[PDB]
Amino acid sequence: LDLPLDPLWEFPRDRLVLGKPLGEGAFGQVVRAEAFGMDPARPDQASTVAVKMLKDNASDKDLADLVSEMEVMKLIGRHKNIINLLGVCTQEGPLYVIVECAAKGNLREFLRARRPPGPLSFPVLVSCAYQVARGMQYLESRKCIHRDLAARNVLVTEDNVMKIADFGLARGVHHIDYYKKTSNGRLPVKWMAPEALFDRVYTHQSDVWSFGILLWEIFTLGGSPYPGIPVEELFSLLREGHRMDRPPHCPPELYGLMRECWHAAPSQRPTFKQLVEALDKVLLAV
Ligand SMILES: Cc1ccc(C(=O)Nc2ccc(CN3CCN(C)CC3)c(C(F)(F)F)c2)cc1C#Cc1cnc2cccnn12
Repeated sequence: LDLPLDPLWEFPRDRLVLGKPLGEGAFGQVVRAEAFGMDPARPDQASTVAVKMLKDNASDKDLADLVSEMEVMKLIGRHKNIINLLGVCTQEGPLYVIVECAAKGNLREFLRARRPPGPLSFPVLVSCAYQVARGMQYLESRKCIHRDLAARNVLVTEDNVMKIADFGLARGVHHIDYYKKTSNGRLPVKWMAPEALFDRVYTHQSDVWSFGILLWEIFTLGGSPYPGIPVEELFSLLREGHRMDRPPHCPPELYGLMRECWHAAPSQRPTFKQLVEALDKVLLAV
């Protein structure tokens, strides 16, 4: 190891107390940790953080993936609705990528655990939707494309604030593998815009399509999209302009939003800037 030292981002690893694993990724692993003095004004002050390090039985490509990921994260910048990079540990030990801890975990499982027999009110549901749209609007302003916007990649803090993250996906040979079923049985192709799935074209508008799927997940309280459609059957359905039906207890105002995001033509889909405005109008009204 001979990784460069960026004092701006560098944090002493001895100021980290590692704890509870939060999840195994495809090249890294996220663990919960206590950090001391993340704020140099309060150097003995504890704070809860999440640390990404290399997975067990890791190769040289995995290290390059975690390094490239670290380099991208340094440029993302700070915004209330995107995961915030706090520091890194690159010197005299294993490579650590530190971000803020979102105490309530990923949005999919946050929603799934809070299904009524209720903890989730409709205006809190709109807020989750609005917050994710706000984060995405920031990403697009920084010319950043997500490629895999889903509820499972959005995190929930103790205060129910949404933070866009990116944990997946497995690599194929030369490109990302969207077809591989995740550990949690998720099929990533179900969030893919037609131009991303059929033409390998990724824009902010393809992320808009993905947002429409994420919206469906919020308003089904963590439902899996196209509830019983194998991925082979899904392709014809999409080509032929068929879209998911309005869910059991989803207001038309929000289902209409999903439909705008799923317009076959990327140019006829709204922008994240227009989605923030329409979700703010719904949130204010409710
Ligand atoms: C430790 C850690 C490290 C990294 C990341 C991470 O998400 N990195 C990230 C990488 C890239 C991108 C953007 N790209 C997308 C692809 N794209 C093609 C290029 C740009 C983004 C994004 F947020 F901007 F989207 C984030 C999250 C965590 C976490 C955590 C955490 C906190 N609480 C909990 C609780 C349970 C589980 N985890 N956890």
